[PDB]
Amino acid sequence: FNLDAEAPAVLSGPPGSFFGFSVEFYRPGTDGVSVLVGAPKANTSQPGVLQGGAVYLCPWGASPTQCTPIEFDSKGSRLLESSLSSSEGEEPVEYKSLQWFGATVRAHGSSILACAPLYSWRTEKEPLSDPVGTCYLSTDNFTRILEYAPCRSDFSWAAGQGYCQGGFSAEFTKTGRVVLGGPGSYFWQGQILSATQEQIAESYYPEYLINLVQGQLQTRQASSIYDDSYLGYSVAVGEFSGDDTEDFVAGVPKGNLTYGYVTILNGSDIRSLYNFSGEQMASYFGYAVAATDVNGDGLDDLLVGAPLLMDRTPDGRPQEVGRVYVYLQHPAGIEPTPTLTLTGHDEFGRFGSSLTPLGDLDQDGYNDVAIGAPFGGETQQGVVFVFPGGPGGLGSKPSQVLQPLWAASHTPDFFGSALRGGRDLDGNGYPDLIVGSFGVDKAVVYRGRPIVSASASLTIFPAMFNPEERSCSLEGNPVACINLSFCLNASGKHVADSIGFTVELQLDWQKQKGGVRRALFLASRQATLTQTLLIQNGAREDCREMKIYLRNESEFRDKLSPIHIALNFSLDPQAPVDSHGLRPALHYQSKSRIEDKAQILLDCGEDNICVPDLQLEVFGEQNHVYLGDKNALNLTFHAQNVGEGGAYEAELRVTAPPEAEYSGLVRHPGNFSSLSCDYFAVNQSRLLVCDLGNPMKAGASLWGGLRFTVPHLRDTKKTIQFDFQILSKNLNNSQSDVVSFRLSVEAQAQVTLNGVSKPEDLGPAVHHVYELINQGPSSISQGVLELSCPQALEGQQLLYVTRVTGLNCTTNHPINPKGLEGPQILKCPEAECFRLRCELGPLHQQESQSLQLHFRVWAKTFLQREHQPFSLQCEAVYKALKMPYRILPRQLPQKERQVATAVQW
Amino acid sequence: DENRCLKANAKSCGECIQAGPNCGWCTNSTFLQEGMPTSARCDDLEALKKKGCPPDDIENPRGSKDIKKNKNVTNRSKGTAEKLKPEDIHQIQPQQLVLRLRSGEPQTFTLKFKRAEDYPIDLYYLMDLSYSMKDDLENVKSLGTDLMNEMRRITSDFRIGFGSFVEKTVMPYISTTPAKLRNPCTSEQNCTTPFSYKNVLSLTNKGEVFNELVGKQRISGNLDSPEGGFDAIMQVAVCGSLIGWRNVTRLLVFSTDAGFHFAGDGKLGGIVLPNDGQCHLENNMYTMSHYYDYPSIAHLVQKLSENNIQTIFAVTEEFQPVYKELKNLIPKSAVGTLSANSSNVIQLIIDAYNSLSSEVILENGKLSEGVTISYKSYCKNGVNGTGENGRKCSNISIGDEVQFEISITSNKCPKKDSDSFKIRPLGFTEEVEVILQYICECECQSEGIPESPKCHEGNGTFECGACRCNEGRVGRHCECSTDEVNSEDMDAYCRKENSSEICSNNGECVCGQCVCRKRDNTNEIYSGKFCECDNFNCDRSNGLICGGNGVCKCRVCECNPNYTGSACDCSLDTSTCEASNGQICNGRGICECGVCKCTDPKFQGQTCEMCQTCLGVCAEHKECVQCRAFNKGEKCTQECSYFNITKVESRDKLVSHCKEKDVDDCWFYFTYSVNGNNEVMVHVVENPEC
Ligand SMILES: *[C@@H]1O[C@H](CO)[C@@H](O[C@@H]2O[C@H](CO)[C@@H](O[C@@H]3O[C@H](CO[C@H]4O[C@H](CO)[C@@H](O)[C@H](O)[C@@H]4O[C@@H]4O[C@H](CO)[C@@H](O)[C@H](O)[C@H]4NC(C)=O)[C@@H](O)[C@H](O[C@H]4O[C@H](CO)[C@@H](O)[C@H](O)[C@@H]4O)[C@@H]3O)[C@H](O)[C@H]2NC(C)=O)[C@H](O)[C@H]1NC(C)=O
Ligand SMILES: *[C@@H]1O[C@H](CO)[C@@H](O[C@@H]2O[C@H](CO)[C@@H](O[C@@H]3O[C@H](CO)[C@@H](O)[C@H](O)[C@@H]3O)[C@H](O)[C@H]2NC(C)=O)[C@H](O)[C@H]1NC(C)=O
Ligand SMILES: *[C@@H]1O[C@H](CO)[C@@H](O[C@@H]2O[C@H](CO)[C@@H](O[C@@H]3O[C@H](CO)[C@@H](O)[C@H](O)[C@@H]3O)[C@H](O)[C@H]2NC(C)=O)[C@H](O)[C@H]1NC(C)=O
Ligand SMILES: *[C@@H]1O[C@H](CO)[C@@H](O[C@@H]2O[C@H](CO)[C@@H](O[C@@H]3O[C@H](CO)[C@@H](O)[C@H](O)[C@@H]3O)[C@H](O)[C@H]2NC(C)=O)[C@H](O)[C@H]1NC(C)=O
Ligand SMILES: *[C@@H]1O[C@H](CO)[C@@H](O[C@@H]2O[C@H](CO)[C@@H](O[C@@H]3O[C@H](CO)[C@@H](O)[C@H](O)[C@@H]3O)[C@H](O)[C@H]2NC(C)=O)[C@H](O)[C@H]1NC(C)=O
Ligand SMILES: *[C@@H]1O[C@H](CO)[C@@H](O[C@@H]2O[C@H](CO)[C@@H](O)[C@H](O)[C@H]2NC(C)=O)[C@H](O)[C@H]1NC(C)=O
Ligand SMILES: *[C@@H]1O[C@H](CO)[C@@H](O[C@@H]2O[C@H](CO)[C@@H](O)[C@H](O)[C@H]2NC(C)=O)[C@H](O)[C@H]1NC(C)=O
Ligand SMILES: *[C@@H]1O[C@H](CO)[C@@H](O[C@@H]2O[C@H](CO)[C@@H](O)[C@H](O)[C@H]2NC(C)=O)[C@H](O)[C@H]1NC(C)=O
Ligand SMILES: *[C@@H]1O[C@H](CO)[C@@H](O[C@@H]2O[C@H](CO)[C@@H](O)[C@H](O)[C@H]2NC(C)=O)[C@H](O)[C@H]1NC(C)=O
Ligand SMILES: *[C@@H]1O[C@H](CO)[C@@H](O[C@@H]2O[C@H](CO)[C@@H](O)[C@H](O)[C@H]2NC(C)=O)[C@H](O)[C@H]1NC(C)=O
Ligand SMILES: *[C@@H]1O[C@H](CO)[C@@H](O[C@@H]2O[C@H](CO)[C@@H](O)[C@H](O)[C@H]2NC(C)=O)[C@H](O)[C@H]1NC(C)=O
Ligand SMILES: *[C@@H]1O[C@H](CO)[C@@H](O[C@@H]2O[C@H](CO)[C@@H](O)[C@H](O)[C@H]2NC(C)=O)[C@H](O)[C@H]1NC(C)=O
Ligand SMILES: *[C@@H]1O[C@H](CO)[C@@H](O)[C@H](O)[C@H]1NC(C)=O
Ligand SMILES: [Ca+2]
Ligand SMILES: [Ca+2]
Ligand SMILES: [Ca+2]
Ligand SMILES: [Ca+2]
Ligand SMILES: [Ca+2]
Ligand SMILES: [Ca+2]
Ligand SMILES: [Ca+2]
Ligand SMILES: [Mg+2]
Repeated sequence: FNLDAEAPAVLSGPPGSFFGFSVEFYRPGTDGVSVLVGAPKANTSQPGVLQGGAVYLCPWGASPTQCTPIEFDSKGSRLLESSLSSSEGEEPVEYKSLQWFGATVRAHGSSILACAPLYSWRTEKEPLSDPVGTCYLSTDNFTRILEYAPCRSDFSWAAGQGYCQGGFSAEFTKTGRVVLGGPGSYFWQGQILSATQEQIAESYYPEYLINLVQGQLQTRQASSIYDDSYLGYSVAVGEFSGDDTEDFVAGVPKGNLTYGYVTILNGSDIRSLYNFSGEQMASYFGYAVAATDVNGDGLDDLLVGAPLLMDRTPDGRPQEVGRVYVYLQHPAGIEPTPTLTLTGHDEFGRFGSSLTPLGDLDQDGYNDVAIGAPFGGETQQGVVFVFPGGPGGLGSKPSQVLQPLWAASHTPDFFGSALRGGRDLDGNGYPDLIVGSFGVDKAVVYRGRPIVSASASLTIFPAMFNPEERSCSLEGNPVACINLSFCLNASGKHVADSIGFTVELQLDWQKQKGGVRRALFLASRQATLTQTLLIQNGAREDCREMKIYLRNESEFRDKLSPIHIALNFSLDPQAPVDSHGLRPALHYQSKSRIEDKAQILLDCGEDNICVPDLQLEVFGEQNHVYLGDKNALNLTFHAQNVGEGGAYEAELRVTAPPEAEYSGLVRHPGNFSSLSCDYFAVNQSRLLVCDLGNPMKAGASLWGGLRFTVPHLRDTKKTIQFDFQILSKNLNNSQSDVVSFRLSVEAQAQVTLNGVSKPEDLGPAVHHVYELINQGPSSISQGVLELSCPQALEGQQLLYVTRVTGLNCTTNHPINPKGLEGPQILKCPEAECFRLRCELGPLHQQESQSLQLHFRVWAKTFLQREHQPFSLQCEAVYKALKMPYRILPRQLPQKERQVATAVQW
Repeated sequence: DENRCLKANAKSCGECIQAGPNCGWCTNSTFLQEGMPTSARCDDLEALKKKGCPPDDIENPRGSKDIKKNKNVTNRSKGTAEKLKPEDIHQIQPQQLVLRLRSGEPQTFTLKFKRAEDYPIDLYYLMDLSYSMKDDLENVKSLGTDLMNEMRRITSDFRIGFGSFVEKTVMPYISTTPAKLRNPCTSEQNCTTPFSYKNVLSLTNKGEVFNELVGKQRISGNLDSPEGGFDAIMQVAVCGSLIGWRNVTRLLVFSTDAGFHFAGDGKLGGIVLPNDGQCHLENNMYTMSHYYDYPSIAHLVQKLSENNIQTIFAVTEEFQPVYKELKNLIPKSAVGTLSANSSNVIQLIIDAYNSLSSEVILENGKLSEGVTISYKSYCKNGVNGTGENGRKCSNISIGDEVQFEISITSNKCPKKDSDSFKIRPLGFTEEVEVILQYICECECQSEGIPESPKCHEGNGTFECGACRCNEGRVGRHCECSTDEVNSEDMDAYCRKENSSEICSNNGECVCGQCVCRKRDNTNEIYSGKFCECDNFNCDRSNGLICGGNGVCKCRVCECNPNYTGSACDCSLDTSTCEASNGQICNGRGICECGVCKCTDPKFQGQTCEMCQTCLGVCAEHKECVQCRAFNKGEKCTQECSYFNITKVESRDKLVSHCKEKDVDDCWFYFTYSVNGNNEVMVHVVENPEC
């Protein structure tokens, strides 16, 4: 938007001369800056030459009323007399007619190259018509004129570079090296030729029209299949290698069997480093090419224009939408697939025909690029799109749209035919852009203007206002006024020391829509106040203090809604004329509007002072935390305000751990049974906010009971930290002292042990079953259980243990002898015991461990004592070696159990 | 009751229909409270029935489709009357149709298409006049007579026309040297001067006349390998009259042995002017070639499609591949194999014509924003096409009927006036125009008289029985006029209780009613007369307002058809409650909020699968012998669904078997078989023991 499209400079050229075909900047800055415009069909004074074409230079002047064409050729086409003496008369060796000189105009430093491809030379020995192509090199402020005919060679006809049209597309490198690419050599295969300024001048000989230079660099020869590839159709200079040598960007329009590809070739290597292939068939990829850094990494990026791309709309109708391509270079590699693309809605847009680097137009740290749409616009006048530079990628949406001021004519304007950018014509620090319009035979240059960023911040210290007492009293009526003051700062480059601005303040803006304005400025007795303020670029923000008084009448029924204060400013429209002639501009990103709200102090006090002193005391019941258990923690907190009222939206927020979760809150206050509590997920730590009350009440003490669930969290690795605080919207002493409660987390286990006997093939079955259940939520690994009865499972043994299962267990004596099947106290110590030590590793909450011992009664042994009551007794002790928790500061579960079985007869 | 219509807060009846078609506006609004606004009048048809009161006055217009005419295409081409004239016979059944568009309602019609058995063919032959194609010219002279005879069987009306296209005259394409100009080939050979576009003859009913003209034609040549055939083809289509184009299907035969230059290839030539697609031929000669640059492929497609000229390409195997890629771009065109001397040219044309005829595609006119079209087609041998395949059917023989349902959706009522558009397939003069008359009016609004004295002398629109206050008027009567010069005693209607804040301290109070204050986080204006209700004051089930899926109404969480409870996140899904056995929450318990609440004593676990205390299955489940059979006791088959196995003296002594006492005190042996995880197999011994 910086470019001054409203008043673009216009360059006048003769009609039918195709003025504005090619426009470039030569020797910009220093002593003087001039604009060169190509005139290919331009009528020349050369004798025997018709529509030769010329280059017109226009010295920068307040008004461009004078334009002089460059005298590239001051002599007629050479005719050789020796052949002429032998023949009848004289025949043109070469034809300067329809040379289209000026079709390309390139200028580096004081050197300007003007080449017309259509120009041909007839062979002296025999007559052959071919487009060899010519050029005119100017250096040292047009000190020495040099003619370079690279495509000119002994090779003649389709086989030779005789149709080459060298200079059709010409680009200069940063060292002034000349790069001429012609699309007609080798049966129209194409040929790119490059030579240094010094080498070309030394090689060139005035006496011999056709000369050869040792060390000349050109493109390599290709096969018949490679024919009609139109190589060099569009040439550009870009650097991807990073070496001193500069790579040459030259896209083929009819290459890859009419698909079109772009090849980057290093002049010294005379080879292609990388190639880009168009996706859309008959895409004409390479019609327009450009090399510049569009994302600020310092690496040149490659842009290619395909205006022939025919895209399909939602309706399905086919239009020539076209596509613009640009690829951001990476050090690791060069990605073929285009990261970004541009699509033109305009049916037959022909957009992307001309691309020109614009340097950094917005000085945003990213270089921009202009694209030309020859048949663009509703009137088909022609348009040029300026896209904004972005670090990730260039923005798809165009930054600004330029449309020609002149009324459309039946003859196509062909706007965007030639685009030149990235060079500052007036050295104002902002790159300019010149557009070529060969159809209207004119030349348009767009100047730019500096952008200045400002910031508006309105802050009211005495916002608290009460109508009971008025600090300021007028003679007519008394109305208290709140001191209002807004600070503004301004900074920028290429701007005047004093900049005119337009400040505007509105009181009760949301009440200005047919509503009674509550607050008005005391000095002018009006709600609004517009003002001018001269602000220095380096000066500190200046805050003008004003007094706004609220009305004291029963006219307005409602005063509950807070007054609205809006400050909105803009650059003054009548900006003072500057020497540069470029008006100041304001960046869109900068905000020139600050909005503030003022609320009247209601029941603050006799002196209208609102000062709350919130007190908070919190404790935790069921403080012990059992890791792995569904721990329930009820938060007990007594909140009270010993301070004055005005602490609006009081609310107690308890920041929870990741572990803790909120279920509900119960209080004791009669007015509300359950205090409202909403979740606050945005807070980094989960925070629950319960509103104590709407308006703060001095002496209002509220005891709050909050029940919090504890979903498992073993990653805490310390006592859970719960923070309790009281928050208020009051200006001073808003919050209560923060209360941090630490809840100790210590895993505890509880293993129960229960045993019973089934009694209480010879011998009745006897079943002893000992079961251990981990009732406690904390699962404990390495549980060891020691089971032992009073028999060794032998024959003289009264009992015969068969097996034990439900937990792995090893018995000292063979558990299975052979195969799977008053009162005398028979106890382990009395006879030979059969102790078996078991081990259980995998344990979980509510897991049941049950060991079934089935020792049968040996009939023969029993028969040993015919009439004796026997009481079989088996005991068992157990323990837990360790638990899988980070901290275990509790007692490890242990216990023992006995089992008895009586026998009667 | 949450819906777009209610959210839209429709000011008038017209907005209820525009907001949602299902929503209906009751003019009477008797159910609607005076305090409640016009939004409460609008309600879903199903929702209105929920009230139990139906309003005759409420209007619910439904879009309908009508047809202006229903002509019938000739069937079997039998009799003198059938195919009497080209204009007289119409392949398309419905010439045009009329439909009504309703927002939210799709509209589809049925189009019947049947191929006409008899249809004349016009054949314009464009032949490359290059030196390599010379041999082809001699054959093309005797070709016309052979062509006529073969095409007579195909169609009783065949016309042959000859076209000769070479290349645009320029310094680069053709040798500028005057000696070469006279003859592109060598001096010994005889070659006529190159002509980019020339017409040998127009379309005629006699092939013999064509033969004589072909003979007069002289061989020519161009320096470039690609020829400017594209320029010649474009001129033929645009002129039309010159080529004597007729309603009869036109085969755009294009024969060349080289490549084709396209778009802006003039650049080397120096011509920067694109083709204008206009007729400039004079005496069968086009001399604007050095004025206009070769036209783009897309531009050529626009012309050929507009004149519905079938394009057939007859090129050699070397350039065959290139022309195949182009084929996709240009429609209603075909590519065939061409002999070195055009010996099989006649065979190609015949085969190419059959392929083009079988494929039929439908194309509609440009449609305005808010208008879309859907295609549904019917094909033989059970083949259905959708999207791109839906639009065009294939393998259509003569006399074969194919139908294509078309769905058109119109929304937002962009244009009040009727929109008329024409849709036609390529190669078919007959077309179909669908005309649509959008209706955005309200029947009640028409009945409603402006400035009605009932609503305070017209201060509020009183159409039918519905009164909508105008700006500065709130209520049914709207006799307030907002703020006045003489201050009144606040607003009694605004607060139910004077002591309480006006409108419950929730907004601005005016015109004896309450407009709730705006809230950024929730819906700005709250529901209710005294605005006491709120949309963000409800409870949160788990860090999400109303279960995260519930809709807050008057500070009350309403759950969805799958939820129940204050939290509203409690799903109605009982899938979690289920166990491997297949009984919800195992044996006993109630499935509430996806977490079984065990009821049976000492039942623990998510599905209460752990009941160690619970009495043994054999003891507790003794009803399998007393409920299914020998019915006695309580209840029944809901719990004991286990299959009974008739096994006698089974050797399964301890799964563990059980023993009990029967009515006759007889021992009963039975068990429940479980091998892995949960299993169910009952083995009750039939043989009784007493
Ligand atoms: C990005 O795009 C670029 C442009 O498309 C790519 O450039 C192209 O890359 C391909 C693949 O590398 C090249 O194809 C090869 O070209 C070789 C060129 O050699 C001939 O031409 C050079 C230069 O004039 C000449 O010095 C050679 O001597 C040779 O010319 C021969 O001259 C004699 C003289 O009597 C004549 O008789 C011969 O007829 C003539 N050549 C022939 C054989 O006809 C070829 O040598 C390569 O041929 C390969 O296969 C041959 C047969 O088996 C074999 O003999 C060769 O040794 C070789 O293996 C091959 O055709 C394109 O030429 C090149 N086009 C250009 C430069 O515009 C670029 O490569 C790509 N990016 C990449 C991947 O780098
Ligand atoms: C000229 O352009 C055509 C496409 O119009 C190229 O044909 C393409 O050939 C490649 C195989 O070489 C196919 O896959 C491609 O492979 C490369 C890796 O070699 C991969 O990086 C690409 O993403 C791509 O998948 C490709 O399918 C095929 N064309 C199509 C249908 O996409 C052709 O290679 C180009 N010129 C030549 C012959 O180099
Ligand atoms: C507008 O609405 C009013 C009120 O509904 C209509 O006046 C009459 O009011 C009576 C009593 O409410 C209606 O009787 C109703 O019958 C239904 C039958 O299901 C019953 O459910 C209701 O409880 C009630 O008893 C009566 O229908 C209605 N008049 C008529 C002719 O139906 C009034 O007619 C409506 N029209 C206008 C423009 O006022
Ligand atoms: C998509 O293809 C299916 C077939 O796979 C179509 O279903 C077909 O529907 C038609 C009626 O619309 C049925 O045609 C009927 O055939 C009987 C004789 O079998 C004839 O007496 C009737 O007069 C009628 O023509 C057809 O049987 C049925 N095919 C099956 C088995 O599904 C479906 O219609 C296609 N999509 C469309 C156009 O909706
Ligand atoms: C629609 O509203 C306009 C006002 O915007 C009405 O015009 C005038 O409105 C005022 C205030 O309502 C009328 O004054 C009234 O007079 C009666 C006694 O007759 C008094 O009781 C009310 O308190 C009030 O002061 C005034 O008559 C009326 N007409 C004039 C002179 O402008 C208008 O009547 C309403 N109807 C339409 C659309 O015409
Ligand atoms: C660019 O062109 C040069 C030719 O000067 C390529 O050849 C390199 O030349 C340098 C000396 O100037 C050698 O040291 C290198 O070894 C040559 N290339 C290599 C890598 O073998 C050069 O390759 C081209 N740019 C590069 C290096 O990529
Ligand atoms: C106007 O804008 C700047 C932007 O931040 C305000 O902040 C100053 O930023 C500059 C940047 O160099 C610092 O050097 C200053 O120290 C910042 N302000 C202060 C406190 O000095 C700046 O305050 C604004 N205008 C003023 C008050 O100078
Ligand atoms: C701040 O006040 C200025 C006062 O000029 C407002 O600028 C005017 O805005 C209106 C409405 O957009 C335009 O019609 C006028 O043309 C503007 N001023 C003129 C006459 O140049 C500005 O709109 C206010 N702030 C905002 C919201 O932009
Ligand atoms: C090329 O064309 C010329 C005519 O322009 C031919 O000359 C004719 O030759 C025939 C006999 O073959 C005579 O009957 C005609 O009278 C001649 N016409 C003229 C105008 O002289 C010439 O023979 C041709 N040469 C070829 C075939 O190479
Ligand atoms: C082909 O059928 C049409 C049906 O209308 C005939 O009428 C022509 O229709 C086109 C439609 O754009 C008009 O542009 C022509 O002016 C109409 N011609 C006349 C004189 O009716 C058309 O004539 C038929 N083909 C012919 C004979 O050209
Ligand atoms: C067209 O080309 C075909 C190529 O086959 C010619 O057919 C050959 O004709 C010669 C006689 O001229 C025979 O000896 C060959 O046997 C024929 N083909 C084969 C493969 O047998 C045909 O004659 C040519 N027609 C003309 C006159 O142009
Ligand atoms: C295109 O339709 C034709 C029929 O008009 C198909 O050809 C026959 O189709 C019938 C019915 O499916 C088969 O019983 C015949 O065997 C087919 N061949 C004959 C002898 O005509 C043709 O197959 C269809 N398209 C293709 C080839 O898939
Ligand atoms: C604010 O204004 C009051 C008068 O209303 C004045 O007494 C006081 O000094 C001012 N304070 C400032 C300007 O800081
Ligand atoms: Ca390099
Ligand atoms: Ca870059
Ligand atoms: Ca930028
Ligand atoms: Ca500048
Ligand atoms: Ca106070
Ligand atoms: Ca041939
Ligand atoms: Ca050619
Ligand atoms: Mg040819």
